[PDB]
Amino acid sequence: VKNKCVNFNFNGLTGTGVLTKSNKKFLPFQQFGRDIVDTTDAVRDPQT
Amino acid sequence: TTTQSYTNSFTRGVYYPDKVFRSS
Ligand SMILES: *[C@@H]1O[C@H](CO)[C@@H](O)[C@H](O)[C@H]1NC(C)=O
Repeated sequence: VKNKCVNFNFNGLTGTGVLTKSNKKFLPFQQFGRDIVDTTDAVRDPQT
Repeated sequence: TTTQSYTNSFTRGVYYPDKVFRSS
C-alpha cells in the first residue's frame, strides 16, 4: 500500500516511512538507493 | 607465440563498487 506511513521489511531492510511510485533509472543490478549522507532512499521491490 | 609490449592504461577499468543507486 502506497502513500501511507507503514513499517517496511523489504528483503530484511527494516524501517518506517511512506513509499510511492518513482522515476529512477535503476540499472538491472541496482537494488538500493542512498544519498551523499549514506542513508537508504529507494528500494527495489523483490516480487514486483 | 606471443609478445609482451607495454602500453598505458589511461582512464580505464572503473566498475560499480556496490549495487547502490546514486545520482548527482
Ligand atoms: C512471483 O511469483 C509469482 C508466482 O509464480 C509470479 O506470478 C510472479 O510473476 C513473480 N514475480 C516476479 C517479479 O518474479
